[PDB]
Amino acid sequence: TIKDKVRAMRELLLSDEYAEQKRAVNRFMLLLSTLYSLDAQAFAEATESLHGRTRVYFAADEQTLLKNGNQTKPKHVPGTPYWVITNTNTGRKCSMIEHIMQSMQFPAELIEKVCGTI
DNA sequence: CACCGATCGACT
DNA sequence: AGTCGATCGGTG
Repeated sequence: TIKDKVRAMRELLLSDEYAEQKRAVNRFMLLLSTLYSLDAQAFAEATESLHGRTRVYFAADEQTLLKNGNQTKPKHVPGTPYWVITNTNTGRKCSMIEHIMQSMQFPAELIEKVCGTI
């Protein structure tokens, strides 16, 4: 099932829906949603350790996010009990995906390929 | 210094 | 109007 999680992400990068995403934030959201469905638990853990200095990065409610940082442009993550801040440059959306994908035990080359498409 | 925040400009 | 997200000022 790690071989399967890898296959899935690889398929996603090839999928039409992924291609359909117009901007980085759009790909970012679809990356998160896909990651979850693969392993809700691991995504839960990987997420606890993911936060900023003064901003929470992930929470189960728009409220918590809007409450710790100034403007974070929170956005619910489709098919998920989570919310994530969106007011971040591309390099930081990559850091986030990297953190999460390392925690979920994905190979490095895949992570590198994923981030390169954000 | 390397990392983070969030303003405010670019593009629609 | 609204969204995105690079740039640059903060900070530890």
